[PDB]
Amino acid sequence: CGWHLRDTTQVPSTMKVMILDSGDPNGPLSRAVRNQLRLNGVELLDKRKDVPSLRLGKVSIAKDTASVFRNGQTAEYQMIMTVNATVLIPGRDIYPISAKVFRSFFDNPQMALAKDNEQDMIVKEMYDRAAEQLIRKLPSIRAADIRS
Amino acid sequence: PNAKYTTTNYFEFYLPYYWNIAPNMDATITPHYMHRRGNIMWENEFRYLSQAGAGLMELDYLPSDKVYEDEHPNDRRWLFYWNHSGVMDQVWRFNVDYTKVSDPSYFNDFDNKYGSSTDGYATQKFSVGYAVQNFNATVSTKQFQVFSSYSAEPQLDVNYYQNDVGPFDTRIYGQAVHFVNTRDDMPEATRVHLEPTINLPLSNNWGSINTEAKLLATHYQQTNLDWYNSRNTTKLDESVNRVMPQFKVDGKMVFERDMEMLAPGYTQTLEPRAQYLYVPYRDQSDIYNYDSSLLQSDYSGLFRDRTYGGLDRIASANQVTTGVTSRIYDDAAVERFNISVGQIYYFTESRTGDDNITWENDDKTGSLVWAGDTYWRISERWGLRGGIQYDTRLDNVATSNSSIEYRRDEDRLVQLNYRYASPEYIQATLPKYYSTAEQYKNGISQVGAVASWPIADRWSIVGAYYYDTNANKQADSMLGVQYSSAIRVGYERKLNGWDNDKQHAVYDNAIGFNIGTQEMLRSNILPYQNTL
Repeated sequence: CGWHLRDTTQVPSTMKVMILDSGDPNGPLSRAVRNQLRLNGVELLDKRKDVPSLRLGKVSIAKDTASVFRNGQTAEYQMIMTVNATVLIPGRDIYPISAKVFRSFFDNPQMALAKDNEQDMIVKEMYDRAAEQLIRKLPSIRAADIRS
Repeated sequence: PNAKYTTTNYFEFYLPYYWNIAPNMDATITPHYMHRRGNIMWENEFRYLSQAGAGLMELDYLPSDKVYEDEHPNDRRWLFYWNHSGVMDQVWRFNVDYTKVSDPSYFNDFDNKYGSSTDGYATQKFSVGYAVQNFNATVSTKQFQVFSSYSAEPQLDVNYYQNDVGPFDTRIYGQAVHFVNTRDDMPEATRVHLEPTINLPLSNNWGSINTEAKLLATHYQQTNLDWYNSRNTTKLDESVNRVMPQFKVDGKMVFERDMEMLAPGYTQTLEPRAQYLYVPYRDQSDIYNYDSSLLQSDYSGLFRDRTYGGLDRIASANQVTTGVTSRIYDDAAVERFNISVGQIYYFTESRTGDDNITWENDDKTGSLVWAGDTYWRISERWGLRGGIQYDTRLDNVATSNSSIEYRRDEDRLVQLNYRYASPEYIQATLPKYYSTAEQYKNGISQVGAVASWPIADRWSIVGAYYYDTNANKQADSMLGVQYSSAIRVGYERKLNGWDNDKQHAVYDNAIGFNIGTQEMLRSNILPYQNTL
């Protein structure tokens, strides 16, 4: 076998205190990222000048027709969310990172309002998966900064 | 200028004039000439930057359409579109996502940037949000122009959050919505919802366990019931109060292993997750469904507290959803691969009183939803994705998709993709004539191929081809060439309707000329999505 319980925190110990910076601090991504950082036990500081700052950047969302029925009308949409972010470590380099999330749903022209509720609920979940994906890039930034 | 030929509309040409009158806003006016029609369509695009945000308007207008006047005898064509998004100061989340057309057929007829022949409706939205770190409130209108319709007019959503109330974190979600229908004889409602929530997040280095409770409380006032209640055996009530506790437990662990046997200093991770959910049964057959569609269960969707996407159906629950993920990271701690597999076990039927869905099997208890994902970032140029959903109530794979991609550059790429949805899944989850009509009933089994490559220093060639494996016929195909300095030439064949007595598809064929790989890969139905 050879499995052991993970003996160190999911966030690197040089980043268990951190600054969070955004052009939209109140919006859905910044709320999901702040929740995922705080859930891991990161002490988050206001915008300690020696603390690293995670700056959230450009976000884009698109829905595209992923699939069609035999009359050329949409079957599935696919939604794709792209999040750019960058970690500034003071007196060191700037480490750019990103997340990319893919979700699908079927359309329905009957119950269009219900599929709009399903779309809003899926975009809400995509900000949580984009936040999870960004936190998993923090261990690689520690490794890259030691190797710098 | 710009020019076109199509099977739908014969020769076309465009004479765009660009108008600049301010540093923050400008307009394009383009008389779109056509040969099958007798008249110029006038297209009017407007762009602005404002303190309230950035936005786009389009107004397209034909004074008279000779083809429509012959094909719809004894009866103008136009599109208006508006899109806006912004956050003024840092608190006012203003948005618009609105389009309106004269008639259902406008997107079968006219190629445009802001709708598709692929669309079943035109969406019509406005919202104002106020948001701050602890609180948000949103007022919105949700209307839909169906082409083959309930609206929310208005809807109010409100959230408040308060962390650290002892060991617990707390929130409340509240909503008020008025539902109106395009028909004079359909039910109306005003719905008020309240959802106070408390959770206890516990965690350490190797795991976590989150315990959460909600009260789900909803009030309906329903009107215009006479046409519905005179036709149906189970009656709607004029006032309904629905009150339900929800209880959830969401436990997780993380294990790791030395991956030296695969490559030098590689790292493997294993992540078992096991969530319990409870919600008691409340009969909702006296509540009309204005907004709750049945949800699609991907692997991350195995962990929801909702079976339906709205508030008019809330299924009972007494279930364990059990998953496992494993990951591989390289020596630099970059993630190279992951695979996730999970399932939902039900100790009691997931009933909602209005149990309207058709299944291949009569059992409702035990392990019966399964899903899995995989991703492999094979190198910095290659990557592979896959997903599967299975449902024992369908006795089949409910849905699946896959893709593999190569990119060297924004101009140099190849993608293969596949999408599948079973006949039994279409029967279970879509309007009950989809189970019978030949264009819908056969599921999905679609193969797609996409490519781009510079054929010489200044010349880029693009193409795509999508095939239905059940029809044994193309869904879409596209070809494009450009010469840079610049000129661009494109071709497309797409499905563009159906012929009802003959039971075969209609294809639009088109050729275009303009005076760029990513712009070309976006240009078809079924447009290119980067899957790395």
